[PDB]
Amino acid sequence: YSFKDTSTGHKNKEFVARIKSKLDQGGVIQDFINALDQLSNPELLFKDWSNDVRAELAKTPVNKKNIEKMYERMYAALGDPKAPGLGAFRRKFIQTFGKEFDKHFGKGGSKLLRMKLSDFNDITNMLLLKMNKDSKPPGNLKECSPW
Repeated sequence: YSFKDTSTGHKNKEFVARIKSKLDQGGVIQDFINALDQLSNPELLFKDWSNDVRAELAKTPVNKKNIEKMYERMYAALGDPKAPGLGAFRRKFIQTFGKEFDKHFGKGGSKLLRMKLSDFNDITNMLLLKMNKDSKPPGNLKECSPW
């Protein structure tokens, strides 16, 4: 939702606030929505937000807000220590993309500056290849998916 502080936006967002309070007692349906989000998306997760970033990078540098909103996806997915879901191959991928991410793609998060040129598809491709090869199917006995 994206509507303003108007006399209707006030009462409508107040109605949203009361229904939002009415449901998921203890945040357990949100725990399912999270657990199956964060685990279940294979290596191919990278390919998706990467070409989304590719499309969004053709925009003017004022798109830095959307750039950050796209970085935070993968960040909450991978970079955050003890990330929600605690995936098995998720752990493997974040372990394989720690300092490697810091070197190239995020600079600790400070890559947000360089939105002028869109060549980064090269880094995307070189990552995506080597993760496609020697990739692992999610473990046939699912016990490596703790939630």
